[PDB]
Amino acid sequence: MFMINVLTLIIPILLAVAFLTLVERKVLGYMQFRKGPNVVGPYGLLQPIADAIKLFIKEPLRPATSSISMFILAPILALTLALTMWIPLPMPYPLINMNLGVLFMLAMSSLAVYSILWSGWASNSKYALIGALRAVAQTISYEVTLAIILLSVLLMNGSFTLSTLIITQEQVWLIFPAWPLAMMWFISTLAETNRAPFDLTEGESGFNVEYAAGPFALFFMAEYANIIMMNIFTTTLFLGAFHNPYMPELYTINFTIKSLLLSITFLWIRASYPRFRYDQLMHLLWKNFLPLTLALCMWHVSLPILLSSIPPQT
Amino acid sequence: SMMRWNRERRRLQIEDFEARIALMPLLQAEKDRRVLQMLRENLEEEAT
Amino acid sequence: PFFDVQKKLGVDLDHWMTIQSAEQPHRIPARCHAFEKEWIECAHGIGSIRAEKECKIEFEDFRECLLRQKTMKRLNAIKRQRDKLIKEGKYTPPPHHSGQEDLRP
Amino acid sequence: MNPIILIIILMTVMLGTIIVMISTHWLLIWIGFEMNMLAIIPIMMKKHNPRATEASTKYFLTQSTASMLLMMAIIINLMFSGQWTVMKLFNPMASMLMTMALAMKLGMAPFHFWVPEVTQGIPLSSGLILLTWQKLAPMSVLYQILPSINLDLILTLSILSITIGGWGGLNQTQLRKIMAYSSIAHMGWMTAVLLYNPTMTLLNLIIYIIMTSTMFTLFMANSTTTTLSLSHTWNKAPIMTILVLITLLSMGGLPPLSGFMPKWMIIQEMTKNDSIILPTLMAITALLNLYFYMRLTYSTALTMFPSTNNMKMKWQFPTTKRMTLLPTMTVLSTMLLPLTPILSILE
Amino acid sequence: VAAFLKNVWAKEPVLVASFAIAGLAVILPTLSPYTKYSLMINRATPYNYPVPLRDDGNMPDVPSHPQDPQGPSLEWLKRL
Amino acid sequence: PGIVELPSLEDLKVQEVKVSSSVLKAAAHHYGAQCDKPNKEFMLCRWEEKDPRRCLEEGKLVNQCALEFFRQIKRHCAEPFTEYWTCIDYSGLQLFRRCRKEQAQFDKCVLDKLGWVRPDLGELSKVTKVKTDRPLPENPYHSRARPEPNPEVEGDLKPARHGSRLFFWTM
Amino acid sequence: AKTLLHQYWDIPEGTECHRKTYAATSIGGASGLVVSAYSVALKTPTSFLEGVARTGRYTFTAAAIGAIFGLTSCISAQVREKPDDPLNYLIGGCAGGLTLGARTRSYGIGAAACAYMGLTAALVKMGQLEGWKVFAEPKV
Amino acid sequence: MNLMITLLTNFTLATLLVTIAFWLPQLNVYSEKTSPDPMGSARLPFSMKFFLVAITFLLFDLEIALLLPLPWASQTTNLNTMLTMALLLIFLLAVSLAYEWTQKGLEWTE
Amino acid sequence: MMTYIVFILSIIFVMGFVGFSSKPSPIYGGLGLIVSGGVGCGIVLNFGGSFLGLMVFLIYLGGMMVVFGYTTAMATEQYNKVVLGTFITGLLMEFLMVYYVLKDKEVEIVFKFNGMGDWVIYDTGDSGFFSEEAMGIAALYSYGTWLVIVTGWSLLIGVVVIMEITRGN
Amino acid sequence: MSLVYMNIMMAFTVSLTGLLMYRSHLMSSLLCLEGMMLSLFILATLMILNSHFTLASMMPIILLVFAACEAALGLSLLVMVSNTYGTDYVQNLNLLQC
Repeated sequence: MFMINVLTLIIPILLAVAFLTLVERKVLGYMQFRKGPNVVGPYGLLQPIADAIKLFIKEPLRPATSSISMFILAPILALTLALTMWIPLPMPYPLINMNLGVLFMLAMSSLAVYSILWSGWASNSKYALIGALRAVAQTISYEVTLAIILLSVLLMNGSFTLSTLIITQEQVWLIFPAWPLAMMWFISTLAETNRAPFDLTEGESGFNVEYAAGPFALFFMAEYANIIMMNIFTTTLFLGAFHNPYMPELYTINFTIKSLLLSITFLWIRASYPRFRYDQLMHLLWKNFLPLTLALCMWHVSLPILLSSIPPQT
Repeated sequence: SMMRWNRERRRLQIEDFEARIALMPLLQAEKDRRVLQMLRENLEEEAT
Repeated sequence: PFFDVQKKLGVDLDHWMTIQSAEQPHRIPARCHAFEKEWIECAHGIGSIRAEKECKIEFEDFRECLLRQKTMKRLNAIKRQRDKLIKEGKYTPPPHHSGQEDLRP
Repeated sequence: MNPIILIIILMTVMLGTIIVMISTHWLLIWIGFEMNMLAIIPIMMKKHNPRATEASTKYFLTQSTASMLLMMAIIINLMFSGQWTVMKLFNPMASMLMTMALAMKLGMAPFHFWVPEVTQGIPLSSGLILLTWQKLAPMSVLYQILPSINLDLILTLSILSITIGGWGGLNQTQLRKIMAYSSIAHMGWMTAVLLYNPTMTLLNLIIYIIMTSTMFTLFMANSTTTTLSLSHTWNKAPIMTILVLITLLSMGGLPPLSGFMPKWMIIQEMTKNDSIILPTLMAITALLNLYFYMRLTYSTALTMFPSTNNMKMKWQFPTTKRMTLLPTMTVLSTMLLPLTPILSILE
Repeated sequence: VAAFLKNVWAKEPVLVASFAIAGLAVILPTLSPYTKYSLMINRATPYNYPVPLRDDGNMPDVPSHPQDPQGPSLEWLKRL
Repeated sequence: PGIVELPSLEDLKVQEVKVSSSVLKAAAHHYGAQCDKPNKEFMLCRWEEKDPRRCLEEGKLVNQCALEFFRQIKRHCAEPFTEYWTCIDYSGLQLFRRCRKEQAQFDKCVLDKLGWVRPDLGELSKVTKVKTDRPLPENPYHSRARPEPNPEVEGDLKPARHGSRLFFWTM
Repeated sequence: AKTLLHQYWDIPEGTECHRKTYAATSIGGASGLVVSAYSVALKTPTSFLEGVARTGRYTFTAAAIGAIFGLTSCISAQVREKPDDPLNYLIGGCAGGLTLGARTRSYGIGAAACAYMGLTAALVKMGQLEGWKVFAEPKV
Repeated sequence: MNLMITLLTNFTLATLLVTIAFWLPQLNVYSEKTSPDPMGSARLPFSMKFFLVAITFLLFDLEIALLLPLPWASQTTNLNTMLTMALLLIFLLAVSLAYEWTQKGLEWTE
Repeated sequence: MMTYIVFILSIIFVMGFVGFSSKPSPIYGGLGLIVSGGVGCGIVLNFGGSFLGLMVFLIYLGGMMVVFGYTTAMATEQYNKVVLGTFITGLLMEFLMVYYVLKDKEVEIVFKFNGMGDWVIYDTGDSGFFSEEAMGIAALYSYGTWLVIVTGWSLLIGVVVIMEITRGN
Repeated sequence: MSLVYMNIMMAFTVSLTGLLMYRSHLMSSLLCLEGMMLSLFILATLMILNSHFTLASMMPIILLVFAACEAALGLSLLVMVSNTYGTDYVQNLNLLQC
């Protein structure tokens, strides 16, 4: 009975990321005065199926890897931490109701970089190793800023429970008292998933270029699942919906619409700006984002004390 | 808005807590009788 | 040398964390509060030699509460004898130890 | 290194040692030990030489192993006692683990192998800071736990330290290795008397600190690192050679100098407990320390080794080094015998 | 002073905003009269059981019933 | 060592209060307001004796008096209480704020049929006094006699006789 | 390492030579094993078989030392008809020193080992007779 | 038990997908390739900047771990002491950041 | 066999230690340490330490071992009997302890160890409306003023020391 | 005592024996040291949570952080070694034998 719940959680994730590839192509194309795929299916609805069947019957590369264990294990960890990370999400009721769901998601965010590191190490090309090192550094820096922003927002919330965020946002959204934290959180989640304008491996090498068509597809599925879930996390954290305990479908429809709009905003940001340099995004974090994060952390530590606005523990 | 809702949340929390501390003595007595019954059963089994 | 700066200056830096029966948040008690309290009120101010030779009973009780050597030794003896009599066929479990008790509350 | 940063790092070292000294919780002892190690690492890297990097790496690895063993002993005592108060331990295994951890920290044999290594690869001021200041906190921790110290282990470590220090200092030509082996022998002396009377341990610690400070200050003032430059010192300044001869005489326990004061007092606390073989053996072994001190005094002041032609240029410049407390430390380390009962202020 | 402040507001607005927010956070609790309300809100939460006291014979301030007029009141938290 | 004194199974037998948690939480405030004296006496006995075996009879009184609470609910106010505890029982966290109208109707029926006043905020969490007949246990921890302390130091400080008396030193 | 000395000392002097010889051989073998372990730890052998050969050489040398010392001391205490005398242990110590000289294939080491080991064994017997303590318990 | 079941299900789906992706076109028949990147012969040179930002991340992560239990700690009774210690922790974090800024620590990876 | 779950987890824990005590390679040693850290987090999860388990996942694995493997990738350039030998030896002794303590239920090496499950020594009470370990950590600011001061000063000094000693000048 | 205490102590023992026998590298010894610290963490928190020592729950986090800080220092030293001989082999750290 519970395995039915697990399957109905994990199979729509794969369907959603395939049609997210389709939606990305269509929305990106319509924003630059052309169309997306509309030939393969009716309005291109059969495009992800054709792409999947094409990618699963292509000849594997078989690179001359130094180690085969890390080469196998990097997609394993990537897909596992992409799919495990969806379970404490309160939509409006979570699959696993946990006391420290935010800390759980932050722990898997910190743990997800080993796929990049092992993919960079397993490839025999040292240029791929350099690219993997740069991607790892970017991910851990924005992990730091994600942790501080999450700490301040939860200090407004008062507990690490993810379902309590619906209760604390019943009157007004948290984007109204925490819009600088909202903006910086959105940019940090953009830079976490190697999303434009923070991707580097596409510009002048990639860490996962040596993988076959299948493992590259699995890395793509993991990355796009991370993108969708991060948008859902931003929706739950800052733009919470009205929840009726007798009609959960109202909350489901509302936050689904909001997270769809946020994912469309991700694709919209992808097609508007040039790429950052590596040192420029390091400058953006360590010299611009971090001082404001520390200042707003002090402000949100002191603000409930001076306003008699301390939230309950339970 | 956040300060108003947080004060209301604190009031509801202390209402729930005072309900719990009103309910405490019956559960305490039930727990004492249950653990005494379990210890007595274990004592009889150890005896036999 | 142990320069007692804290007692000379009257400040408290780590005395709240030294022992287990101290003041705790929300007055949460430990599982061996009474045993350690009794041992501490015995051994206060009589020196280490008299403390280790005079109330060894209280220290043995506190160590027994802490590690539970004799309790699980007795449990091992009871379970071993029960298994031996089960194998020999002279003992059966009662219905209230099998899962049909319809318990107290 | 910036002067402000160097000052802050030195006060961090001092704060770590003080934190170990004044705390009543085992976790704060561990915290102070890590503070001391972390803050003293860059002082050994003051010159940025490969030898300094290797010395710092060896020191880091030894101190890390010692700190981990100390934490294991603390955790075992926590399990078997349920408290953290810095006092006697309540498990022989935890006492043994803590004793070997503090022996590794102090450089006791057979954990001594880093002391002649590390001291060779670091400057003279950092070596003095090591061999004097780093030995205060572990001696305090050993002072507090003597009801639980095994006598067999501590006396074995003491006799091994004394014998190995003498036989190691018998061979060297470098001054820093000689001071390292002398330090090992002196800590054997200090730990041999700990379980009988720790006031003598305090007195020997103070006397050893003053003597090592005087010798390292003399070496820094003359800018000497091997025995041949110390031989050359007779041409540049004879008073420095007289001072190092008197200080090396005092370091060997030769009466009526102050170095006879600790060890003799140690004998006075070990014949009271009817232990006669051990102090006689330790004095017989300390004769080797006296031997290589005598070799240094033969090379430096009692004869005149040949000098070079360029040394004449050094006759035209007065020294400008801040010889801080050198006359006071030279007087205090050599003529302190007639004030022997002053050790009663340490009781 | 005013020229320097306008200069750093011209070159580095991010640092100016961060320092202003930090200074406000560090000086505002000492001036707002609502910190004591936070203190007695945190004090009034009943995490533990209010264990009763044995009546020796002379305790006029302690109540005999939960609904008695004695003991602390909570009208300020009800109104605020 | 000793043998643990344990009460027989006949001493542990009482008529249970067989209701769910939401039933108790629905009427928790009125139960605290009306059944206060045996509950407070039992809790004082538990905190003073530090032994369940010495408090059993007091516990029985609780299991009597609480039952005499619920019967008065069943005789007069069965249906509004049924609706209120069902509304409490639906929600996952058993929140009080989701059942305000049923609580209002139940409280109105109780007040106009039994004269029970719901306690305000912080009223139940007060510390009260209890007049009881059982004596104070003089040794609840069963502590034995403490060891006698060492004799203290007394008298004026005379100078040391013949100085330090360390080898040849006269002072 | 305390039970080996206990099982050596509980045999009365000049009663059973075989048990005393076996106990002294065990004590010597333990000492040689410790010495060989420290030698192969501090100075690494060039091969595994070289390390085993050095360990066996040290162990056999020290075991022969102990066996010869115990055998000679017990035989001399038997034939001289006095058990409480350090001269028997002096003779056993010189026999052990001659065994050391035979093991190291030299004469000067044998003579010096005779002299110093006889003195040390006589001191050990004197301390056993008079109750001298090297690891004295702190009583003052 | 639910979390372990979910973890095992995610892990077994991941390895089933990896095995399918790595072995399904292996059964096809094709032609092999020879054993042969801009830096194939050159060794990798060390860069101090990447290691420096790694250790900076580690130290800031440790201070983040120290700063984390503030939501639980805000419900205390010594509110003045809690506020002082929280502000001191964030101030020491900012002081470390500013000292790394001033000594050219964030150079060429700013 | 479910009631021994923590004990079962503990086996994997010590097994993971033989993964890196043999020292095959820094990447494989890091993988073994990652497995051991996850297993230890599960072990402390089964004792009620949820915040400490997520501290292990967030700070040890995702914070420090990431830097360890990141520095590993800058050394041990990519391309034994002893590694497999000590792995087999350690596994054999570990299963010897497992078999002995599952056979006679009471063993000793240095301390006396019991062969029953971990569930026996648990507490029968309830903590109420709070987690005791959560408020124990939350008392870091209310009670641990001195600990906070020395830890913050240590971290600041560590930052200074790290950027000082790698300058090379 | 319990079974998990034996298992954690054995883990600490095998990590200690792994530290004390260097094979080729220094990173492996650093990893062994962090394994020892992790076993200390697990043992301490098991003992603390078993006995319901409330305040002492603040302790192992410190036991992490300080030791973790030490690990960073160790890494820097390794890098300095890697800047001299080009590799982290322990058989290059013998310049102080004479």
